[PDB]
Amino acid sequence: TIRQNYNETSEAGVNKQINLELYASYTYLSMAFYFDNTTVALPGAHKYFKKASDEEREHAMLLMKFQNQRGGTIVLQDIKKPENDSWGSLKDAVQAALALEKHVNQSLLDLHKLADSKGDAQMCDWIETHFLTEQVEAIKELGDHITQLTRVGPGLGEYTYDKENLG
Amino acid sequence: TIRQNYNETSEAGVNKQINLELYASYTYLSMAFYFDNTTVALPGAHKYFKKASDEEREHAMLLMKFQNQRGGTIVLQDIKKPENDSWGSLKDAVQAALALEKHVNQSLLDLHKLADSKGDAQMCDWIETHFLTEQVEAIKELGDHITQLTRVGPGLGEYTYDKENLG
Amino acid sequence: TIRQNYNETSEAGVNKQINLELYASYTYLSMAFYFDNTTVALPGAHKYFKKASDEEREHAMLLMKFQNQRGGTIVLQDIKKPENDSWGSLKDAVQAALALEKHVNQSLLDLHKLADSKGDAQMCDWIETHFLTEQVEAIKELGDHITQLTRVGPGLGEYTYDKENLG
Amino acid sequence: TIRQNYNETSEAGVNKQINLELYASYTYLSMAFYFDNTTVALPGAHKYFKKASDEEREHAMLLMKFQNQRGGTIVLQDIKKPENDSWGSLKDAVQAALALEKHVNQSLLDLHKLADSKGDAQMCDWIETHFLTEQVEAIKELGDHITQLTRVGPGLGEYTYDKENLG
Amino acid sequence: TIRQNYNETSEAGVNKQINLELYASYTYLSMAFYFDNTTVALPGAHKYFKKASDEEREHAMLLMKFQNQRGGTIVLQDIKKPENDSWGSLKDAVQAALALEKHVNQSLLDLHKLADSKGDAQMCDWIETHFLTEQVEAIKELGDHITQLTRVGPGLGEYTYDKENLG
Amino acid sequence: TIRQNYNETSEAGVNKQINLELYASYTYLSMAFYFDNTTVALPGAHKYFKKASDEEREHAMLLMKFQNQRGGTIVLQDIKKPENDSWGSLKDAVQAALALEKHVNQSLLDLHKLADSKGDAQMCDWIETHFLTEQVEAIKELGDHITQLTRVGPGLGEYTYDKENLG
Amino acid sequence: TIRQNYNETSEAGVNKQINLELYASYTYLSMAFYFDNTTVALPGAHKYFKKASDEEREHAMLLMKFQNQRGGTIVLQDIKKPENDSWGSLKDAVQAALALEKHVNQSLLDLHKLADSKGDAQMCDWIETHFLTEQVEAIKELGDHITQLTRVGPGLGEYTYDKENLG
Repeated sequence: TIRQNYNETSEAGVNKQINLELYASYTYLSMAFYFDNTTVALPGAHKYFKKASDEEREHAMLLMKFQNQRGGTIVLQDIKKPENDSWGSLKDAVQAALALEKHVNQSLLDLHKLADSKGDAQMCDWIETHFLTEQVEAIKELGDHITQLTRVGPGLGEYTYDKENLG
Repeated sequence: TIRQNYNETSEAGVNKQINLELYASYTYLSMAFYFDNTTVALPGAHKYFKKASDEEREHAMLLMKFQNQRGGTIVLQDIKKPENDSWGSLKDAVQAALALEKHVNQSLLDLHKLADSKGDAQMCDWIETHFLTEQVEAIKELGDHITQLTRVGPGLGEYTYDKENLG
Repeated sequence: TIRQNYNETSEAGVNKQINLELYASYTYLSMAFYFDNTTVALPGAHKYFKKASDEEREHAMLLMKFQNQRGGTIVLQDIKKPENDSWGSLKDAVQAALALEKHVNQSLLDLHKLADSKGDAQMCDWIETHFLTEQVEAIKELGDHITQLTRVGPGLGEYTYDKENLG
Repeated sequence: TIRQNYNETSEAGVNKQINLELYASYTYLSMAFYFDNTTVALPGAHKYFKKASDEEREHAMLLMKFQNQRGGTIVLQDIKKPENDSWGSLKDAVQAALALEKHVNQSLLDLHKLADSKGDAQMCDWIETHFLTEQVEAIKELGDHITQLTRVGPGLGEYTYDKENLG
Repeated sequence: TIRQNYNETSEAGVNKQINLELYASYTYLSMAFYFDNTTVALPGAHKYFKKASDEEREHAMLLMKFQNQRGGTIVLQDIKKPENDSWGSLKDAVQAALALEKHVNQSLLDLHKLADSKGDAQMCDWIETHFLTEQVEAIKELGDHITQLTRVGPGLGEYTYDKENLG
Repeated sequence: TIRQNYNETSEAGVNKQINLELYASYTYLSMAFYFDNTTVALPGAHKYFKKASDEEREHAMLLMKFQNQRGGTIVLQDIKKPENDSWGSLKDAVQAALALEKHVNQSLLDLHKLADSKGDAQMCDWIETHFLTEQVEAIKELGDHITQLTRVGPGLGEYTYDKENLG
Repeated sequence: TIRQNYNETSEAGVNKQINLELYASYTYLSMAFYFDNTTVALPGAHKYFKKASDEEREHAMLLMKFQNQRGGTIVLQDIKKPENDSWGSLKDAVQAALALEKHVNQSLLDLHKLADSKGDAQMCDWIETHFLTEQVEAIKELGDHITQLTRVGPGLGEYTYDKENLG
């Protein structure tokens, strides 16, 4: 028996977070191959969102590893398909990415609060170490991308930011 | 318009195969982190099924690429959770993997037969090139693993085959 | 006598394909040096279409090699001059290239169907191996170029895509 | 006067933890040389617990350094002899190691909770940075070893795990 | 049970092809050591047909591997001795080699047609990948050797071609 | 909008800490060039406090970065001149440095307590990660320097400690 | 307007020479793959005439470049198929090559005389620099090959000269 100071509600919250990271991974996968579609043809955004999809899947696997380390049980659920089939302009897709990452961030802060209320000091620091600052940096980066995509405008500007920044 | 000799039924079959490969990826992820649970503790199988998950996700992404190359439209669906939460012995899990890969193979052979019925010579060769022989080799490897896992037996044999072969 | 399972209609079709690959080579040669003309002055497109002309000539020579390998007789015909003397905007030229490659692709699929109907298993696989997937990738690339050339627009955008992508 | 925001109960708790880490070091030293005894003769376990003894002495020294950093005073007490003179089977010893590390983990969580109740933000973070996650990983590793030692069984299994994993 | 979409007539055909490849290996071994005989003394042909014998044994082993991969059973038969004890001139032996490889090519095309009639897409592709184009190239090479051996003529020509081309 | 879980009082406290770190930077610059004055002439202390000034300016810039990352607004104020024009003995200056760093530490602990009262888990961890332990180590080092400067005494000792330790 | 001292008759003569060089390229391609036919089987001549084809295509492209550099307009015409389908002996083919190169040389000398009659000093030097001496050296080499092919004779000599000189 390795389980120690690990509440069953914290365990359920970790299972929930696993599914949300997988959901995010699959949303970015959808975004990546939308930009690979020949009617869209933005190869930098294809690469950028494919990497984001890999990173979110890494996040899901960090949480599954944590679930095992603390002596919980991983319980998987369906991965819901992304909210959209097509994602509009490059700026639209980055705006939807920012919305998703803020939603993931709120869920991580709720998970942290839950852990804190059960006195789970190791879990709180683990979430801070691997997630909370990473999420703040990702949100800042996407916000910067949105301001730049606004500045450069549609057409030539979108092509340029795709190739010179996202690629 | 890049689409040429690409049937709408073939396109839908590719979208079905994308979902099936993702389901396989998620089943192997489940298996991998089952073997990371402290009550199972088989690190070779954890590494082996984690790589199998990565490979099936690559398979899904090859099909997404092909969908775009031929001028179809990727349509994603929910990724259903794996059939089990826990996977029993190492032999049980390899047996479950064999059954899944044979299911995926029958799906690929049906997709090949469909593409052939619509005269899609490039699609047929593409499935042969990337999938049909890879699948036969995967099934042969899994069957060999099952025979070796039967030979070495439970207990010390399972530990040994996990570490010396799968890891 | 090396000839075996090689139908005389398949042989005629290979001679036809040789001439069409040479025709394509000469159309891309025309395109390349149109963009070298001082009133056009797009050096990236000059390079890009000169390479395409070399590649189509390589294709013609692969087919002549195949004709000899199977024991047929190469019969050459006039290479018709390209359809146009000048090719308009960079987007116009890439659109004409896409139209030509789809026409070449349809001819390759007809050649494959002909071979299949005569039971020429080696010829079918040879066409799949060297041509059918290459043609799908070339058609996808040109379609992507057209979407990007539309996105970036005339003037500065055309200059930029010429230098940063086609060059 | 460097002392700042450092409670004297926190300071007394750090002194208690120093003694517990030294007690753990000395328990693992006992175990290590039990496995070096000719009637036991498990060289992998000897090396593994010798390293564990070194690491626990490092932990004690980290806490002594921290006591000095915060302007407290180190106060040493007798290091109690280990609970047993001989440690049974390899599995028996890893089970006693797991019990000990859970006791040390509970002590660390109590020390953290004490620091938190006195508003010692830096001491809380220091315990998280150096101990809490290290302790969770050590406990998971020991649990995994117990599961594998059960799987391989006595005799040849014990010999094999000792040589191939612990050593 | 790894067997899937593998017809027992296909399996019996693979066993037949194994024996034919072994028969070809043994014919080329005969030829190779005929040219090593002191009354013949053509060292280039000795090396060339020894290599051909090795390659045909490799072909047999590829087919045995395939039989196992698809879940069939290898069934071996006597390897018949070669049709002749001595092989005449160098040109004579290359002519007999050409006749043999055309017979093997017809066997491979029949095996492919059989697999195709049972819907064995993977077996058809496997034969194309490993045999059909290799066989066309081997036949072209042998035909070219016969033409050059005719051109150089008997005596000094035979000596020269043996040393400079076959060797 | 990137701002999430970032309280306006926390934001104002970060602007206060930016100014305080800049004040510390400027105090250390004053000290550094006091020790460069020909009537003082302690080159080790000049180098030591110049680096301390660089480090506190880096601290201010880390907080400016954090303000932007969380979606706050940097608001700068006057940097007040240091408390003294001349700093007495080397021991006097290290004593003045210790008092300043303890003041900065109390400011950081108050900022941490404020962020904690508003549930800002990421800010709390960020202050722990970048400041709280760095501050404890800085205070410990300064206290040690003061004890050594007392031990070595004025005159030759001050010269020696300046050159051999601070420089 | 870059055009200067470039006569319209000279421009038309350059367009005529572009077509003639392309006709030569295609004649050499025909010859090259005649020698690759299994009933001819001379690999040195295949390589030699394939390179000659590449070189004449380079010649055409040099003239296209020159047309653009001087501010003319490239106008392409049909490339007539070669005069023969089969080229007889190796000596016959080199003899046909010599006659073609002398025809091309007379065309170049006529183009030079025309440029000279219009006072086009740069064009005259350009034809001298790139063509007139290259042509004399090509004709000398072909004449030497014909004398050597006469010396070595049919049969073994033709094989030897093909391999040792042309290849």
